[PDB]
Amino acid sequence: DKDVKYYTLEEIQKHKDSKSTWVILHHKVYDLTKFLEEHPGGEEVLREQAGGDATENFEDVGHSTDARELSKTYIIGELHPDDRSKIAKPSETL
Repeated sequence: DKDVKYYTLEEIQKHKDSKSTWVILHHKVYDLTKFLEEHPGGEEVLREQAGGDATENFEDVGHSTDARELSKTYIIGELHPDDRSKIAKPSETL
């Protein structure tokens, strides 16, 4: 009973205060404003992203016992297709 709600890039970037913010993860939006105070133990959560090539080290371990990735119960919607390079030309993609 849920529908993916796409959010423009201006709305995902406008949220840059310090706590209430979201994070992209392979074409997707993660409203993790509560994740900051939901699992106190992993620092890479909403932190590992200084490079800017691909969010792969967003989370490894530190949940229950062998959780693959908590990234799933904190998503709000997906990324608008108007920004996804797949309409006129590829440019970034090849």
